Amino acid sequence: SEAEGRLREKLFSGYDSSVRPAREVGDRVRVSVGLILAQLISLNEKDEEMSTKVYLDLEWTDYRLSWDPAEHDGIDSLRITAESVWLPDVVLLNNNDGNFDVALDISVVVSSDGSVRWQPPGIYRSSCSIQVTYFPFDWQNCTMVFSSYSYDSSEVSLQTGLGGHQEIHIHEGTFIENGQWEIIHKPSRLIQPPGEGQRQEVIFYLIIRRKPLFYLVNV
Amino acid sequence: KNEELRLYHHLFNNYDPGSRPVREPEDTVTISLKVTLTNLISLNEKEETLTTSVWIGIDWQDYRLNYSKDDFGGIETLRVPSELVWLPEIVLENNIDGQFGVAYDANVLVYEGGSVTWLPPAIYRSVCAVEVTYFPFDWQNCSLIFRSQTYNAEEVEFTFAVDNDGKTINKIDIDTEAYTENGEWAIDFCPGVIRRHHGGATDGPGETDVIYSLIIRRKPLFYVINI
Amino acid sequence: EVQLVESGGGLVKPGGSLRLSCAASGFTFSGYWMHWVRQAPGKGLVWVSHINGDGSSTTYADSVKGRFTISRDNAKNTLYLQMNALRAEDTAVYYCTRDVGSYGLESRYLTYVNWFDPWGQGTLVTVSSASTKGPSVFPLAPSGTAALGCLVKDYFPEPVTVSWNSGALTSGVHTFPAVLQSSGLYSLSSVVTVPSSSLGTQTYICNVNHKPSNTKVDKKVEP
Amino acid sequence: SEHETRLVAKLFKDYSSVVRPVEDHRQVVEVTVGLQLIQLINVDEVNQIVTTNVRLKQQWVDYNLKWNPDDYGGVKKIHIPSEKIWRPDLVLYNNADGDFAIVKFTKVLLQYTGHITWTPPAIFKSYCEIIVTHFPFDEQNCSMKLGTWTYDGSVVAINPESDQPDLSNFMESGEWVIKESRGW
Amino acid sequence: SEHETRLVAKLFKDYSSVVRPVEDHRQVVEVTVGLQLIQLINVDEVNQIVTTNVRLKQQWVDYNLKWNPDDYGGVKKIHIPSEKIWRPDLVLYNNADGDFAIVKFTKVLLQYTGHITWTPPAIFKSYCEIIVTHFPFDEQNCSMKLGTWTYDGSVVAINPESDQPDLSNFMESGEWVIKESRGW
Amino acid sequence: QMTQSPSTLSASVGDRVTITCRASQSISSWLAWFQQKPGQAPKLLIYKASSLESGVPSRFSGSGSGTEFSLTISSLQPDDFATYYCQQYNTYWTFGQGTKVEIKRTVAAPSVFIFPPSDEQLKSGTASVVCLLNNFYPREAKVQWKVDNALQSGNSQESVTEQDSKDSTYSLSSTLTLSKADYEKHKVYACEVTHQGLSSPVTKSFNR
Amino acid sequence: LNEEERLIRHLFQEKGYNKELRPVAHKEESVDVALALTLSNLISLKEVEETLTTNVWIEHGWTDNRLKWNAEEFGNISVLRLPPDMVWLPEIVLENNNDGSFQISYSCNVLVYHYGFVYWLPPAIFRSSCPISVTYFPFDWQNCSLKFSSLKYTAKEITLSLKQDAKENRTYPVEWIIIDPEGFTENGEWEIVHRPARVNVDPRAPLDSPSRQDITFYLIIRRKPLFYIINILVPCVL
Ligand SMILES: *[C@@H]1O[C@H](CO)[C@@H](O[C@@H]2O[C@H](CO)[C@@H](O[C@@H]3O[C@H](CO[C@H]4O[C@H](CO)[C@@H](O)[C@H](O)[C@@H]4O)[C@@H](O)[C@H](O[C@H]4O[C@H](CO)[C@@H](O)[C@H](O)[C@@H]4O)[C@@H]3O)[C@H](O)[C@H]2NC(C)=O)[C@H](O)[C@H]1NC(C)=O
Ligand SMILES: CC(C)CCC[C@@H](C)[C@H]1CC[C@H]2[C@@H]3CC=C4C[C@@H](O)CC[C@]4(C)[C@H]3CC[C@]12C
Ligand SMILES: *[C@@H]1O[C@H](CO)[C@@H](O)[C@H](O)[C@H]1NC(C)=O
Ligand SMILES: *[C@@H]1O[C@H](CO)[C@@H](O)[C@H](O)[C@H]1NC(C)=O
Repeated sequence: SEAEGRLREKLFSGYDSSVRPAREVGDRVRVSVGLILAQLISLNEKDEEMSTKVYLDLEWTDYRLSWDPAEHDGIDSLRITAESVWLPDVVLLNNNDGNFDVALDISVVVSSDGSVRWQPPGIYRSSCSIQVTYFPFDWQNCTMVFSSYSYDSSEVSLQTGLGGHQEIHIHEGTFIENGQWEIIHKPSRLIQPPGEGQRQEVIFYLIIRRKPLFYLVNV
Repeated sequence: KNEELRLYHHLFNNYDPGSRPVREPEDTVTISLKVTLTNLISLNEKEETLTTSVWIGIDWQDYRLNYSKDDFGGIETLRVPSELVWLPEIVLENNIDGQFGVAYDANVLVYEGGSVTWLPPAIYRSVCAVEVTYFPFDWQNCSLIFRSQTYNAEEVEFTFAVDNDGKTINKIDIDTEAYTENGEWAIDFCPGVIRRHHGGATDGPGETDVIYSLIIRRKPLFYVINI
Repeated sequence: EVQLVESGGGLVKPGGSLRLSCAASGFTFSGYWMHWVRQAPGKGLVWVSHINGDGSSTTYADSVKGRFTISRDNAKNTLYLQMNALRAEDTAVYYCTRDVGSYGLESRYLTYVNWFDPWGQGTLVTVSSASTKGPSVFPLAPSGTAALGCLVKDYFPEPVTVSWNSGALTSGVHTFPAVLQSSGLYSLSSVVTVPSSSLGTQTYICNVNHKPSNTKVDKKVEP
Repeated sequence: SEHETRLVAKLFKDYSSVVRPVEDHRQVVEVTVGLQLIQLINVDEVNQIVTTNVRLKQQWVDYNLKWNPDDYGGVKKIHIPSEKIWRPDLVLYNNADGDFAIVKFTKVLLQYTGHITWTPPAIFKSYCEIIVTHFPFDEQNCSMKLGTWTYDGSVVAINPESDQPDLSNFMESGEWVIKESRGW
Repeated sequence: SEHETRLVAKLFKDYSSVVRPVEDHRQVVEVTVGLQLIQLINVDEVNQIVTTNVRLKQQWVDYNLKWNPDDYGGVKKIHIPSEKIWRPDLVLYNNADGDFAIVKFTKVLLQYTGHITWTPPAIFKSYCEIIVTHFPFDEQNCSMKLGTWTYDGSVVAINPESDQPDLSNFMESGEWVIKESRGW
Repeated sequence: QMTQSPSTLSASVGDRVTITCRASQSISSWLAWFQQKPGQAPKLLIYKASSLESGVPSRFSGSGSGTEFSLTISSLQPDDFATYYCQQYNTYWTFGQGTKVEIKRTVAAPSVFIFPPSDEQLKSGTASVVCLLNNFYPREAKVQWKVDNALQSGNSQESVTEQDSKDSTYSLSSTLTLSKADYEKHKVYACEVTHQGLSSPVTKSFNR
Repeated sequence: LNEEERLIRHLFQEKGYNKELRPVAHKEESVDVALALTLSNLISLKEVEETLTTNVWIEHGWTDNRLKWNAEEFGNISVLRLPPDMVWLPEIVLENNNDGSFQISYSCNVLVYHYGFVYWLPPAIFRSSCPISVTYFPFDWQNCSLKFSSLKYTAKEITLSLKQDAKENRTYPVEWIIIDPEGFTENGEWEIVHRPARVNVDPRAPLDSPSRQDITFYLIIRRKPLFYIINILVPCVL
């Protein structure tokens, strides 16, 4: 992979992964956010927290990571360790255990046009206020609020991932169905700031109905 | 120009934190030790573990880190990260959870004259064998054993810190105003002793440690009322 | 295959300046320290300068400490040496070489060694205040086995090629290395030893060629 | 990014995070501290611990982290890693069994004037005297004592941002109602 | 202490921790292994896991880490970070669910003769077939199998320090009595 | 500082050669041995004082540490006749003065010839006088100019030819440069050769 | 150990080894990674949490042509032990973990042979998702799986395959979890009935997706119901 080595050397000469990509001052980096639900691990009512296993789906453009494939042996894309490139500091704001970040940084896929697609795994414990009134014949509305921790809307703009399906993606064959919870709805919404320090959010909602057979038999 | 930066360059441009601060190898580094307990979190009887919050006060001399305030604009103290200076590597030997070191690597304070002070806080989970015979009307004798993880008694030795009147603080210090007694355990006594052993010719190099003995009394009101 | 090719030499007047270049191929140029090493004519190797892989750290010999500047361009895979305040003692063949032992030193498992493994063919730098002049060809005639030849004196710069009848003869050439005179110019003598029985029969001529002066002398030696 | 790349390279070329960020050592680093309570996670009465989710907004000025925006394409504010710079070592003095100091090192917002705002998150587990006399009709009063562990008031001064903690982003609790809150 | 600084700078200038520490590669590294049992923390009969606190004393000569004390002010021994040198990769082969190898990289005591003593602590969670036939009057026989994970006997040789484990610093157990102990 | 020895070494195919190098301070193992044939670039033979390069023949070997090091050739070959350099690194890189390996042969007596300045050169106001030693071995001592039996010094220049490819002998030229006035003021000019192959010092002279 | 110091310097410094790059002559080529799994012990199966805890040794085998040498040029050295962070690794992870521990526990040394073969046997404690069928409890059997894939690399970069063993000079695949008959201690509540190994390729997914290929090691485990029988069923039924 000598050609790949030269291409990486070219791309990362003078590159600072701590600096947000903005060719001009005032340019906003558009970050498309989506979510894949690998497993709804649990919903602990005592701790009032939803445990999930997910894959994020973050898409953004970094102009510094563009190249001509004809000049580099027709290499149209690269897989690069995520710590080497600039990442948007997109975190789960409503985590319950203090863990904001992803479970494994893995690798970004960078296209020759500067497009960067990052799909890190994440085990997340999010806060969910339990509506106890109809337990165990209840349904819950548990949200995952994703947003940049530091950058404001004037620096990083968020949008729901699509390409338009505004929903959590669940792969039909490989989804680990929960034994106690049925997913009724699973939308995703972009929340604008009220009316800088202002920050958008992408909220993935899970409306989930409990399946009460255990309590019918045992209580 | 800041004089703190000049002092830092003066002290640390040519400095080895891996070497003890001794002019000769056979010289010993004296460490003044104090241990302040802030909260006794719990004594888990099933696992026989004592969880406490403390902070250790460690004072010593480092001739390489000597300076006078007159040559540096009147600076009497310099805060630097603990990783940059030599440390005696004090650990709690009788821990149960595998955690030997301190909870937070606070800055060391370097005073003029070569005096180094380090005041790290720590959460310690220590072994306390529970004498069950009179449970719940029982009292326990939980040890806190501190020693250098690296150096023998000839290389590093311990002394107790002294108060403002010069009296030796051979005990666990507790701030009376800030102290909230544990809901179940009252601390009746807490003497400290510096022990030296393996000083014989056959044993070889001498070893030392500091043992504090928390004599703690259970308040059995819950067991009285409920059981 | 690892290859280093040097260029940018030639004749420069003292007090002037020059820029030597070394193009590298067959390896990651940025991952190795690079060195310039000079060899004066008829002398040993002398280390000139050293540069890190990125170029933050540079080192020079004491004789070139303030006058030389080593640099690099990893994009072009080209090492460079700017030379200023040149003197006659800087006349030498300059070599660019790769320090193999400096690769991967950021890892804690590899320590430095001095391993100047690949060397370029080198490039010649001549610091001299003289100017191009052509040779003078004089006879060297007899006063055992008889010796004769042609003396080629007062020429500059090298090289000078000596031929006899377009190479019809195979053995009997002797030509000595040129010697730097105190004036600044070069002299040598090309000779042939044979028994003396061949005096009277054959006509013989010595051809000297000095390309820089565009000099082609065909000197006939006779009694 | 090229302008910001050059700026970030210039700022940290000869920067020191060991010494206090003052022009002269006799000056005091003025730190504004403001606690935001996001969530009241738990009140452990047996062990006398209160677990809370907090944001610890810390504002100060770094003398050496200044630039002219005109020299860098008009960049007026940037985000940089917090580990690179000097920070105040705020510690929760009455920490029970959690972290004494900030461990989540989020980015600092740096202005061209040298003003730093750093808003790290934390899980505060604080030892709080629990009075159980009126349980479950009991009122509790748990404190969170914060201070610079190694810097005294003569070198580093801390001031509250406001008289009260910021409860604007506080999640409703299903077990407790905060009657009153105040910082002193 | 300048002599020790100079010595430590000298020793690790042409040192490699990957390379085994003897003069010829056809030679075998001789490692002496001893186990000190500080505490029997717990026996889990359900998952069949014995958790113990141990000190894993390892002794071996490093060929390249030698010096003359007279050349260095009489320094006859020093303390070195264990991460900086080659080590044997002892692994608990019958680890149940704990750490496989040493994770607490304490310092090594290095003599001028090249002899290294390294005594890291560890919490060994080992898998032990529990015979519950005579429970609670049951006798158990629980083992700790230790070996170099990636080095075979032709490159690294391990030998026991003693016929029996070191029980001199063993804490009394409130649940078990160690009748017999032995290393093979 | 570096000191190599011997500066010169004569041997033949199959003989063992040992070139020694000495450092004024302990350089541990930071030493490399290079080979350089005439007209070519240096080639590294050994690095770290004992590590052979990948493509080097196994006859070459390296030993030594601290200050004393050495390069050993077990069996000489025709391609091993070269100039062998040593290099060290403590905080900068220093090469040692090289040592040359030559083919050893029988002693051959020199052939001495003196040529007087051409009449064309004398027309220009200068004079070049040459004394030529041909086909001699080994490379011992030099020639001494005599001007009416008066020793000269500091005005003659010397030229040497590399070992021949067939007979393996050396050739030497001593060139004396004078002004025409100095040339004409004196009559007898001679070169005297002192070399181990000659029974007595051989003085060859001419009168103007 | 002069000779392998020479060899390590030759491989990593002379040839400029770069562990970020895959061992391929061209980018379009794929690296064959052969995987086997040895079950040291089945720690537990928690029914309430639906979690299988296992201790597994993962044998990785691949080829790195940059790490070839001629043995008789280097003192007849036939094998090297190297830290795993010097060489390129085919980062395999447990995809179906349920605790966030995707990676192996102990990163042991790689074994590199002179003919270019890299062997690596990291051990790991894994906690994986195992949905529980309670229908026949306590006479139930469970079907747990350990799914191994690469998130850093796809089928376009690495090709996952099963380890190949030999017998009578005949090569066959290892399509099962390896268990030492003597060294293996059976779990106190679970008996392994079947233990297959499979390479699963999804034809629908694109070749540049991490979800295209994986190797799954399955454990069909039957509960030993003696404890539940004696302590629950006979008292309850009587
Ligand atoms: C809370 O727990 C602590 C720590 O366990 C207790 O403090 C220890 O108490 C023991 C006694 O139970 C002390 O051990 C005793 O030390 C005496 C002094 O030892 C020195 O002098 C002797 C020579 O006389 C030397 O050999 C020795 O090395 C020391 O230099 C010994 O004289 C005692 O020996 C007698 O008792 C033992 C045990 O019964 C017998 O085996 C002997 O034959 C002899 O009869 C004994 O060794 C120990 O030093 C204390 N350590 C401290 C204070 O750090 C607290 O007492 C306990 N508190 C309670 C229960 O309230
Ligand atoms: C009235 C008596 C029989 C007691 C009640 C027995 C009840 C609880 C029954 C229900 C299922 C039964 C078990 C089912 C299968 C087997 C077959 C063989 O493996 C031995 C007995 C064993 C394990 C049975 C033991 C008795 C059993 C546990
Ligand atoms: C430290 O240096 C000061 C100033 O140079 C000097 O006065 C003093 O003697 C030194 N230390 C001690 C302990 O005396
Ligand atoms: C290695 O083995 C071969 C075969 O016996 C032998 O020729 C060689 O000398 C041995 N030693 C080496 C290559 O160092």
